[PDB]
Amino acid sequence: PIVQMIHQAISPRTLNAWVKVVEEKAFSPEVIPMFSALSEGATPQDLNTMLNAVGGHQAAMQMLKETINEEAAEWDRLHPVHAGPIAPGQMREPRGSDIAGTTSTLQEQIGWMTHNPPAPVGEIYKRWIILGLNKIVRMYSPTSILDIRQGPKEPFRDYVDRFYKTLRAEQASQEVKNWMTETLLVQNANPDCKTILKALGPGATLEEMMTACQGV
Amino acid sequence: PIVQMIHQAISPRTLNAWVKVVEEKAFSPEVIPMFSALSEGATPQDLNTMLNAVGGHQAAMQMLKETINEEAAEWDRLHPVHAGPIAPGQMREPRGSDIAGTTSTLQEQIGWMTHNPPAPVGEIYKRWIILGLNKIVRMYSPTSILDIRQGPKEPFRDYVDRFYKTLRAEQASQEVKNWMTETLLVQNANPDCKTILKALGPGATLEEMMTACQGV
Amino acid sequence: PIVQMIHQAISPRTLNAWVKVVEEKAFSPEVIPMFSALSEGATPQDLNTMLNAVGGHQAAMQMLKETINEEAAEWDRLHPVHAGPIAPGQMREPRGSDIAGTTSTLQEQIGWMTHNPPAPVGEIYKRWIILGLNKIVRMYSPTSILDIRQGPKEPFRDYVDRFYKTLRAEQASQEVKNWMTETLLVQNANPDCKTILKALGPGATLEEMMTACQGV
Amino acid sequence: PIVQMIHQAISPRTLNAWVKVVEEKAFSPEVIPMFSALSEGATPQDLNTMLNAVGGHQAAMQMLKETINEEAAEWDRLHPVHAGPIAPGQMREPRGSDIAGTTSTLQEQIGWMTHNPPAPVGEIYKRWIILGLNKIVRMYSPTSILDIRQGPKEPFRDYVDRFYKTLRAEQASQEVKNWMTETLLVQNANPDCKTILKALGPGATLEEMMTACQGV
Amino acid sequence: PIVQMIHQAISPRTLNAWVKVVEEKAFSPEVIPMFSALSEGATPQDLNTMLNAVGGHQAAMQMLKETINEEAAEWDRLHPVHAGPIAPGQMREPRGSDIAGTTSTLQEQIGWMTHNPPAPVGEIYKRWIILGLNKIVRMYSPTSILDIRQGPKEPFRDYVDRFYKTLRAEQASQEVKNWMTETLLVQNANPDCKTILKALGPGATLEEMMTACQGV
Amino acid sequence: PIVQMIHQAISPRTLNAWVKVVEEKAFSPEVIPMFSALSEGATPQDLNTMLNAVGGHQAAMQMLKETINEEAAEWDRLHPVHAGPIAPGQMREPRGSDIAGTTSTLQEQIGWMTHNPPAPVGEIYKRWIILGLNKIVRMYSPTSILDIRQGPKEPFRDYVDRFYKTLRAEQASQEVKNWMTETLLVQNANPDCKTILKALGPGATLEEMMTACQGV
Ligand SMILES: [Cl-]
Ligand SMILES: [Cl-]
Ligand SMILES: [Cl-]
Ligand SMILES: [Cl-]
Ligand SMILES: [Cl-]
Ligand SMILES: [Cl-]
Ligand SMILES: [Cl-]
Ligand SMILES: [Cl-]
Ligand SMILES: [Cl-]
Ligand SMILES: [Cl-]
Ligand SMILES: [Cl-]
Ligand SMILES: [Cl-]
Ligand SMILES: [Cl-]
Ligand SMILES: [Cl-]
Ligand SMILES: [Cl-]
Ligand SMILES: [Cl-]
Ligand SMILES: [Cl-]
Ligand SMILES: [Cl-]
Ligand SMILES: [Cl-]
Ligand SMILES: [Cl-]
Ligand SMILES: [Cl-]
Ligand SMILES: [Cl-]
Ligand SMILES: [Cl-]
Ligand SMILES: [Cl-]
Ligand SMILES: [Cl-]
Ligand SMILES: [Cl-]
Ligand SMILES: [Cl-]
Ligand SMILES: [Cl-]
Ligand SMILES: [Cl-]
Ligand SMILES: [Cl-]
Ligand SMILES: [Cl-]
Ligand SMILES: [Cl-]
Ligand SMILES: [Cl-]
Ligand SMILES: [Cl-]
Ligand SMILES: [Cl-]
Ligand SMILES: [Cl-]
Ligand SMILES: [Cl-]
Ligand SMILES: [Cl-]
Ligand SMILES: [Cl-]
Ligand SMILES: [Cl-]
Ligand SMILES: [Cl-]
Ligand SMILES: [Cl-]
Ligand SMILES: [Cl-]
Ligand SMILES: [Cl-]
Ligand SMILES: [Cl-]
Ligand SMILES: [Cl-]
Ligand SMILES: [Cl-]
Ligand SMILES: [Cl-]
Ligand SMILES: [Cl-]
Ligand SMILES: [Cl-]
Ligand SMILES: [Cl-]
Ligand SMILES: [Cl-]
Ligand SMILES: [Cl-]
Ligand SMILES: [Cl-]
Repeated sequence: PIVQMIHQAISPRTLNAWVKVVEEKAFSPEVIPMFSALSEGATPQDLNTMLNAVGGHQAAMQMLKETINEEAAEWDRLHPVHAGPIAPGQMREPRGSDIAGTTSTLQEQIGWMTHNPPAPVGEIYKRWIILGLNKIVRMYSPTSILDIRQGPKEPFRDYVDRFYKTLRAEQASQEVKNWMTETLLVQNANPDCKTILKALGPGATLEEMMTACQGV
Repeated sequence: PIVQMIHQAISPRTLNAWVKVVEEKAFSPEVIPMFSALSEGATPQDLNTMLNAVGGHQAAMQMLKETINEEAAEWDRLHPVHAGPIAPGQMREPRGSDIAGTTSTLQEQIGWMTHNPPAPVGEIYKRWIILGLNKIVRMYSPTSILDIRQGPKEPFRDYVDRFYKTLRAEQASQEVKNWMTETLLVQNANPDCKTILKALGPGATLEEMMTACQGV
Repeated sequence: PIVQMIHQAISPRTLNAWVKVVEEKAFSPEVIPMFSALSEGATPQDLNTMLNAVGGHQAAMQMLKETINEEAAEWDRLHPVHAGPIAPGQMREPRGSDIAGTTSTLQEQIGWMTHNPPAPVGEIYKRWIILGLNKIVRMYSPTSILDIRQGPKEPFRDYVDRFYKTLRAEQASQEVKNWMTETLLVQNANPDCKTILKALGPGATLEEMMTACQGV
Repeated sequence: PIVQMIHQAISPRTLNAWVKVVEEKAFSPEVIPMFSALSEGATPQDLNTMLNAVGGHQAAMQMLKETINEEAAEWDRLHPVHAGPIAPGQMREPRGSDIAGTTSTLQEQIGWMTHNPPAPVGEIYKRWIILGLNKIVRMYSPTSILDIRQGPKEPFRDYVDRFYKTLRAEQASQEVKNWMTETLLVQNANPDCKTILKALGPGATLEEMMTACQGV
Repeated sequence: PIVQMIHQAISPRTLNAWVKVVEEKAFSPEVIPMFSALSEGATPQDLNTMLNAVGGHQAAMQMLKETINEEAAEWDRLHPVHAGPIAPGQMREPRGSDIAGTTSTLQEQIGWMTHNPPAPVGEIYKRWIILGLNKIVRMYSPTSILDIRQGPKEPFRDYVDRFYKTLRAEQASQEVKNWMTETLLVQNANPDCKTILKALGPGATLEEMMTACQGV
Repeated sequence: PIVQMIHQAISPRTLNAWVKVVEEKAFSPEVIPMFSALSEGATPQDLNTMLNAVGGHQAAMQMLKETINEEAAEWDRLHPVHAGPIAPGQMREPRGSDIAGTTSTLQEQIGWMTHNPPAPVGEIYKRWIILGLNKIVRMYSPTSILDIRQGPKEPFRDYVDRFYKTLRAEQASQEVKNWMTETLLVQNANPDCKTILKALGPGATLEEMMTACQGV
């Protein structure tokens, strides 16, 4: 990575940690925060190191390439390159492939990120990676939010854990997710809790809802 | 985090430690000191990293969002924003959402925390998180302090461990907790210890109480 | 902690280490050196972090509060506060509760410890903690030094291990402990070793005593 | 290694990590990113340390020597040495064997890498190592890309994992690999998925292909 | 410890390492190098931390106190204290108990060790500890060097391992140990190897001796 | 060690790593690179720490002393000491025993290694250690290179692993090892592979040889 702003290599355990996360948790939503955490201040080189260190899941890793390539092609389109000699003390304008690390050196990656003002190719690439990871998570989710329904003997707290887990891996803006909580959570609770929660009122908190069906 | 005052990312093992605590201990009271310890000097980014790294317990994690959102809305209310261009060498006035990390950059978070005088959004956000964690702990507590009663064969020391554990997860100011120790501890001890402890006197220490029922 | 003299947070593994010690070894005497080691240069915040990180043993942890509170009340008594505005470049006079961390900030704790001359609230609080830990160790000791007696087939070396372990958790000044070694160790050895050791002389070393009953 | 640019030895755990990778994963493709990661900024000494630390697999490790020796001989050919005394504040022109570490000191390796402009023998040697590792990976691959065929009951996602894993260890330029995905992936899917995917169109994404055979 | 020369506390893992060594290996000779390694640059405080962290083996740990106390009393005898006020920028003359850490502060320990010229109380105390550890090792050794005799079917290499292990824990100057190797090693080898080794000559190396009885 | 050039003690885990290598791998050839890696920049003190930390294998460790002593005696012979007072800002001429650490201080070891120009006693001692380790490895090797012969059903790749492992622990200059590969490898392959490899030609690569007997 680069940290306050001097360069270092990705640490054995930063890397090892990332691999064990992909081994154990596969593509659960918490993989992405974990990724962003382990990749804080990372160069494209460091970012590629993390992705390529994953053996197995090559279907998903290949989808991640396709996504990265789309974002790179879009970048090139939005940022058309200008020809000419690059002056002294200046950098070339980074292409999509320079950002993804495939056609830039570590030195150029350091040159862009440390520049005044910075050309933050680490953060621009990390965006595209996470963008593509969100697709993989959403795709590899087993369940649909419509099918989470409280069982007759199920403690309310467990149903809420199922619901909000399944909700975490859905393709929905916050407004669409707001509506699912607004509509489905109370609707698809079992007849006992369902009637209890309907009596609380339309603007009731989760804490209030969850404590309402505590003895239930 | 930020430490004496230069910025660094959350360490693999700081993060890993937090996750294992939420895995193993779920929401036992000692989770919160552990949290404050692992989050010493953390930015909102770092704070969000810790919370989002938790997969599972999404009922609780969702309650934590609701709490955070209430505190943010309250902040906005108490701190109404003033319009205008922000001058050179100055920051914008942070909103509730900038503090919670959702609408501020890492750079702005560093800008506020390092400023002269500082705008300590890390500590302001960490307050709200812990505030909301205390609710979760209190809610997820299995037992009520009224139901801790010494068994006829139970060594006094074990009863005190049950009592003060259950007391740790109660919604009570220190004065209310003072009263529970004052009243219930000796009251709900078994007839043998109960009479022993009544003979010691109303201002007797725990050490004195516990040693009084040692051979008992 | 603070170390040569700049501030840092308690490390994940410093903390984790402390917890595992309280998990595994409970309140064996070596807990206190371990504590002092893990708390070298700690602020009251750091000290509280360590104590509150312990879940379980709340009987003991509550005794530790009572002790801390007595020492704090005594401090307040010995150091009565003087009213007035605190001048520029100066600190307020720390109370008992500021030392214990409950009514002081991390900044004020750093302000006192780094001052010229220093107001070492970390070391003053660490004293009270260890003071109270010694009570817990002495209390939770299973055996009394009077009851350690060498068995007829017991190798002398094992009896000495029992003796000096039990001696380690006794409430005795060095002079009282000197006397126990002087009197009891040789007295309560078995008839064979007992007569052997009596023949060595009153000023004989442990090495000499232990090697005297080696073939015995 | 050398890092921003001062020298350090390879860390116990950097090394240990490399060994465990060669123990566990043998010569799976992800060994090479892992290698490049663990060898970021490494001197030839550090590079040799990593290779020689491997016991077992001496067939492969011997192939790696042969490859290294070919690249070194080629270097010598392309860079013929010029005789004369080396002036003050100057280095000798590195041979193939100086780059591979066998006939250069650690000091000379530091002298070349830190020079203005640098003579990056670490990166030149790391190239040859990876070059030779790619041969070993390609050689030790069990399966050929032509033989990956979806089974009648096989979920499409698993077939894609087999395909792109086997593709990762093939001797093929990106254009040749492009063609295999273009041709074989859809061709060698089972009759159900095969007809589904043919109906999508020739320019369909993996995501689209994989979701097309999700219920299939 | 103190390291190039600024003070730090003993690390969690430095300490943990020491404890695990005393747990696993008890008092095997390699404990002392391990000790010296883990105590490089340690203050008396740090040294005491290591010794007191050991629970169990209190017979041995008590012998270590007696030894330390003898060395301290001897120091006081050789270095009689001179009365008077200590001048500005000067230290008091350290007593035996100041060196052992019992009557000196951490600050005074830092004051002596960093002084110009230094008063190396860490190294003076570490001497006495190791002095006393050597007694414990020698005492707790199960076997005597006279009783190591090669068995009729025993490979020579195993007998040499027994011999030189037992030799490592003997009270003997290098000259006395030289003589044991000179005399006993070849004498107490079995009749086959014994006659072989006698034929080699009186000045034969271990390598020569060990390879002489390789097929034997 | 000493690193860019300031002194530090050997780390707990550097040491622990070395011990575990000698525990697990005994004296396999990869022990020596591992050693050189773990001893990069080590003082004689640090070097002795590593060797003495090994309990068990005292036959081998004693051979290592004999070797070290021969190299030290040779050094003394080649470097005869010159009498006189050592001037200000100058060091004494190091003897064999000063290099091996037995008659020099840590300070003098730092004085020699940091001097202008340096007297690299760490590297001079590390040479002798490795010199002696190579003898131990060669001695403790179970098999002779003449006895590695491919079995009738043995995959060629496994035979090459046996061959080049056994070759790694032989006393042979590169020219002698070149000849063994030149002669024995193809000679002692089984009749099928033997005839295949003879048809390839005298200058055929290992890769070519190994792929030639892949289907075989
Ligand atoms: Cl690391
Ligand atoms: Cl790894
Ligand atoms: Cl994986
Ligand atoms: Cl998944
Ligand atoms: Cl790759
Ligand atoms: Cl795969
Ligand atoms: Cl450029
Ligand atoms: Cl941008
Ligand atoms: Cl579900
Ligand atoms: Cl870390
Ligand atoms: Cl983690
Ligand atoms: Cl969890
Ligand atoms: Cl819980
Ligand atoms: Cl998230
Ligand atoms: Cl959940
Ligand atoms: Cl701003
Ligand atoms: Cl505030
Ligand atoms: Cl209970
Ligand atoms: Cl840590
Ligand atoms: Cl922890
Ligand atoms: Cl506990
Ligand atoms: Cl206990
Ligand atoms: Cl707390
Ligand atoms: Cl408890
Ligand atoms: Cl103040
Ligand atoms: Cl005081
Ligand atoms: Cl006992
Ligand atoms: Cl390390
Ligand atoms: Cl290792
Ligand atoms: Cl291996
Ligand atoms: Cl393989
Ligand atoms: Cl090697
Ligand atoms: Cl092998
Ligand atoms: Cl040169
Ligand atoms: Cl080049
Ligand atoms: Cl396959
Ligand atoms: Cl540590
Ligand atoms: Cl520990
Ligand atoms: Cl122990
Ligand atoms: Cl022992
Ligand atoms: Cl102690
Ligand atoms: Cl004991
Ligand atoms: Cl003084
Ligand atoms: Cl001295
Ligand atoms: Cl034996
Ligand atoms: Cl370490
Ligand atoms: Cl160790
Ligand atoms: Cl061993
Ligand atoms: Cl071996
Ligand atoms: Cl030793
Ligand atoms: Cl041995
Ligand atoms: Cl000198
Ligand atoms: Cl030399
Ligand atoms: Cl073999």
